[PDB]
Amino acid sequence: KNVVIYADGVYDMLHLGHMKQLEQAKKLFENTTLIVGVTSDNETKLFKGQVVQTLEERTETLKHIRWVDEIISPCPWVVTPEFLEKYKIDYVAHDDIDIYAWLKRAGKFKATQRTGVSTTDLIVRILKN
Amino acid sequence: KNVVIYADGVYDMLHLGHMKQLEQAKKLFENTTLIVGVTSDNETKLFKGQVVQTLEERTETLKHIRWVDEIISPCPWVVTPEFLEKYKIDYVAHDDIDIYAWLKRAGKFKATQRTGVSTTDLIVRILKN
Repeated sequence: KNVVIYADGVYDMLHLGHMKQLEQAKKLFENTTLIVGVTSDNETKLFKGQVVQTLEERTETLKHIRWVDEIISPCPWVVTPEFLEKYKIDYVAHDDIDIYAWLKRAGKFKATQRTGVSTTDLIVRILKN
Repeated sequence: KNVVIYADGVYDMLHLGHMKQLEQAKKLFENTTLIVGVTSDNETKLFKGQVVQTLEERTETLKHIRWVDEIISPCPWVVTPEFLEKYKIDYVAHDDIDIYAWLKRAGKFKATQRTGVSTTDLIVRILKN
């Protein structure tokens, strides 16, 4: 009954938003292995705006999160069919704002939601000085 | 063989520093229950400089840390003998920079160390703009 779930992301400056999202992935089913994939710095910088924390900083932080069973660091930018087989992943867990069409067609896409909980927020609170 | 360990702190703006410190507490012995205690906002504000995150924000964040088995929120400011009995705590795990004398006399003080990993640090990295 153990189901493998895979959640990839930049995971820069992990805040409660990410943690809630990982808890959710982890609890999609009764028995799970949550695998998390962490984008390389190169790919993030070149496809995403930037990256504050290095791969090793973002990965070490995820190590400490209760919902994380396994880390793939760095992970590929785009999940592929072959990547699913290689790692016996049953579902991909990610938010949905269509890159995930083929996953939804397969029944292997579980959506996860964001939640005002970011470091950026916290500073606003501080600089009320 | 299950040993109860207790680590209290403000735990404002949990960063890798705190997480490493909790991992350490958790792995003092082979079988542990790490209990973490989180100071009230009132007491922190009145004894410590301030507090950025409310009790509930600091506690919810600790919920997500793998090394945390149990939370006492809010915890008392000063650990007492009676508090140890009440909760069957075997050791208090805290850094040591003597408020902990009587604990060391009892053999119930396990020291834990800090590690350049704080949110404050991260912003410095960002505002290199």
